[PDB]
Amino acid sequence: PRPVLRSVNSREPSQVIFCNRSPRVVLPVWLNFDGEPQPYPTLPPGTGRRIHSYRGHLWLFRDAGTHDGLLVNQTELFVPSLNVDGQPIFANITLPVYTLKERCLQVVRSLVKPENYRRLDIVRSLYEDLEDHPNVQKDLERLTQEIAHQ
Amino acid sequence: LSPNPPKLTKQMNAIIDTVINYKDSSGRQLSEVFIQLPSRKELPEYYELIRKPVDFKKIKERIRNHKYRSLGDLEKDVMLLCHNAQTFNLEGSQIYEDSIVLQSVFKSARQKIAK
Amino acid sequence: MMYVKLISSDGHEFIVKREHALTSGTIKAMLSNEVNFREIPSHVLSKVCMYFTYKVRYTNSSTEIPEFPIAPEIALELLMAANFLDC
Amino acid sequence: MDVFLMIRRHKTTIFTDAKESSTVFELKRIVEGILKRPPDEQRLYKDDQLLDDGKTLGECGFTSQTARPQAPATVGLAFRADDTFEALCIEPFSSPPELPDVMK
Ligand SMILES: Cc1ncsc1-c1ccc(CNC(=O)[C@@H]2C[C@@H](O)CN2C(=O)[C@@H](NC(=O)C2(F)CC2)C(C)(C)C)c(OCCOCC[NH+]2CCN(Cc3cn4c5cccc(Br)c5c(=O)nc4n3C)CC2)c1
Repeated sequence: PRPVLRSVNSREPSQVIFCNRSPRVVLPVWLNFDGEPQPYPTLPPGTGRRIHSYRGHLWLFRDAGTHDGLLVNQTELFVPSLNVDGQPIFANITLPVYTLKERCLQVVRSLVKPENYRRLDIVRSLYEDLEDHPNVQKDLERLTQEIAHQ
Repeated sequence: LSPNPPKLTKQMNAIIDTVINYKDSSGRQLSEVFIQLPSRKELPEYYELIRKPVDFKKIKERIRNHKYRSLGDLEKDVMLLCHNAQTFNLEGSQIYEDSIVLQSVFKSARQKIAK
Repeated sequence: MMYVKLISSDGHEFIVKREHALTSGTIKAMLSNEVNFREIPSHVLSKVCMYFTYKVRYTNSSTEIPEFPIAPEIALELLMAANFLDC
Repeated sequence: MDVFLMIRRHKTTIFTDAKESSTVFELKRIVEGILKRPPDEQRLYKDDQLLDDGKTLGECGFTSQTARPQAPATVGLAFRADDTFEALCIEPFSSPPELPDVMK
């Protein structure tokens, strides 16, 4: 424990439905009791699974291959509440509306190797943007800051 | 020096091999997660709650070093493994659900092999 | 409805909604109706206008978000346009 | 049920949306508001086929799977000139360069 974004050791079971409604292979990521990310089995495009979690447990979803961030119920993070009368809680994993600059960045990353990012005819500014690959840790630093700032 | 006869150690590991090698309709080996307990560094919350931790590696070691003197003593620890899994993971969990079927696979195997 | 004209380097005029063209930060600055782009060609500027429609339609939307497609041949020029237009 | 289009004539391209139940005549009124040519001075096409004023966008073939925001359907436009109508001419966009070795 101690980081702001971490799962609470509640010991209160919560039944969640993970539904992948994106064209990406989804990687569910669970933040453990010390706020460290843990990978879980992947969900192919269009697949849905009934999974077992607990109250106050933090989740985030990424592209399994590229590590691009995804939305769950139109937002970054997912925390399941209590099962009201044994009803399952639904986690709808969708694709965010990426910025055209970030979406262009993804497509060129999938076609070019990391060693050949400097070989392109693009400006100096875009080499650093292209080398800044998306990861769970940087988006956590941005989120821990955002909710601590709020 | 050797407190258990050869036929007792033979039938003890015959029952545990049936529980370890058991597979459901899907073809998934239920025992997989129960073979190795996670370290205190990995899951410190497991040791805070469970007072007598046990896995299938320590159960096969306890058959090899002659700690259990009967089939009842072996069951004592296989049921403890399942109750620790149920107590820690709670109702609904796949680990909780896998523990219940592994308990019946041990009892039906003890009924089969012994008598 | 309020519209704006966006002209490419090769002379193609793209008439898009003002609210749609406001997606880009650079267009927001120069626009307060016409806007010229001497370094963005027509095939890139038409794809930027298709992003503005995709942006406004799926942002803060409960319908399923589809993938925005970018062909390998247009990916580089579209990246330079996106960086220059801030969208 | 919305349909996302590209109304094209010569080097002009209008980006607009319309309902699938909307008619071709109602789309000609949208072009009148933008380019100030009345519907009687217009001809709309899907490829080389002329579109009827009374037919809906869905009946012409423009549906949500074939006219998406990110990949809109093209609607050919030709204006009246003198007495007769001009030939449908859509000036194509410029071609992208050769795909580099780094991407190949
Ligand atoms: C199908 C699918 N598709 C997309 S995601 C998904 C999915 C989602 C969830 C689960 C299983 N559920 C969980 O792992 C939940 C989700 C999240 O909420 C955290 N979590 C937990 O269960 C945690 N548990 C909790 O918080 C509590 F139990 C309330 C305290 C979490 C992560 C476990 C700390 C899953 O399944 C598959 C196996 O995954 C299990 C992962 N390991 C097992 C070993 N265990 C380590 C481990 C080894 N062992 C033993 C070893 C030997 C003998 C025994 Br007797 C045990 C034993 O008894 N228990 C354990 N464990 C636990 C650590 C966790 C697949």
